[PDB]
Amino acid sequence: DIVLTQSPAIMSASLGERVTMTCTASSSVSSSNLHWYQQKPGSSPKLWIYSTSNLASGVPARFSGSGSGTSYSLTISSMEAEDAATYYCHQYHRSPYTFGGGTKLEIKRADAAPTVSIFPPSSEQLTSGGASVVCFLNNFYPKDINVKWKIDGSERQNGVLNSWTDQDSKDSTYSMSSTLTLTKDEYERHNSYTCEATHKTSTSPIVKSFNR
Amino acid sequence: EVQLQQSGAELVKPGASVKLSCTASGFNIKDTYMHWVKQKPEQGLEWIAQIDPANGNTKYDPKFQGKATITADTSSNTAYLHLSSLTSEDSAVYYCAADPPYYGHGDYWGQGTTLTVSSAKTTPPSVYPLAPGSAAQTNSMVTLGCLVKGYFPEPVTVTWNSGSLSSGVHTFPAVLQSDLYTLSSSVTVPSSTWPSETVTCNVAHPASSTKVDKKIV
Ligand SMILES: C[N+]1(CCc2ccc(NC(=O)CCCC(=O)O)cc2)CCCCC1
Repeated sequence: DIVLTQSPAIMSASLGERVTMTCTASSSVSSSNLHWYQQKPGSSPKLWIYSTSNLASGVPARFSGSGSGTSYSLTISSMEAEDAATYYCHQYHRSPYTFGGGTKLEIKRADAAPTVSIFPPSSEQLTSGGASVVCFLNNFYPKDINVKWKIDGSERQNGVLNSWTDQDSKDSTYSMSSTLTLTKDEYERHNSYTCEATHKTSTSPIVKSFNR
Repeated sequence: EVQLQQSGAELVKPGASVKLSCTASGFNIKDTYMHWVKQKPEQGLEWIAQIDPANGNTKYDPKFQGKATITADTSSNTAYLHLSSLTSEDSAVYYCAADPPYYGHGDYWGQGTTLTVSSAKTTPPSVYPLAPGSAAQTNSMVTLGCLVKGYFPEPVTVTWNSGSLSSGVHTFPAVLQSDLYTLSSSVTVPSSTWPSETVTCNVAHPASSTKVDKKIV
């Protein structure tokens, strides 16, 4: 089991910037049996670089590859938007054939604060016998953000489930959704519901809440 | 077009088994090596087994210790992947891949076959509307949402006013909470198109055959 380690795990490159990522193997492998794949959400991995330094059909000349032994790398002379994806190195030298953990390439843009919006459980939902409080935090950058639920001054940790979207295709921003789900009573049995988002765009947190 | 065609999506119960198929067109599988690779949700890639259709010889990653069985039929130009004692760690996308069949080109990967192993029953999603509370303050623009909760299996289809709103929309990736999925969607429109012009939420569940529209008021 020749283990492949890719560095960095995630990274961002402003347009036109030069990019480089590495792949190191636990033992040496033939440079001819080491390849790189590109994958975008929802479709199959596609051969990007074969035999260490060769480009696959249709791959832009801005990409290159180099190495031998246990150390390899992939490079993009100039970052373009469609380069944004996850790249995996692969050894087809000795079985079991393995893949690296991948390098996710994202687009770097100007920071932008999160547009928060909280919402209370619908009577439709309340009458069903439950209560979910939802809060959206849309179009922001970078991806780093923390969300807290303060149910009557006593932060509620359990019962919360989040979901993040992929880097937006148009503005290259991120978005997140947090959903606090309590029961029928638990919800009306309190009346202070807050969604607090702390993002690097500002020291002062962004808060949103409602009563009853 | 040289291409690898895989069988359809699988929804199996744990303890059961399932056989996936991959048919090559454009080359004979007997002239190359056929493989199966696995990709767990939002995870990485794992090679499972390899087979030489010319002599039936196989290679397996010890981790798929006799749980995976690879076979091939040169007559139908098809490769198979049999998986027994299905558990949830088995849920994933399975790709069959061919080593380059011809000089001058790369390898070939199938479209992928999604396998979901769950004990859950078919359940329709409950759709709830997400609109601002009593008061309101933003000016020029407003954001509305939709909560799709407790459904199985994937997926659900959410659109705002039948594809009318295709900008400023954020439908978040579903989440599994005790065998059931839950997801939510939001959209933003100028306060000039709302609340005068109706903004609708349309969520449809392919499995339970449910089609529900939630009007944001
Ligand atoms: C199916 N594969 C293929 C590995 C592999 C990939 C590429 C090559 N060779 C080439 O891509 C040459 C391409 C020639 C060209 O494009 O000019 C050999 C082995 C091995 C098992 C795991 C999944 C990946």
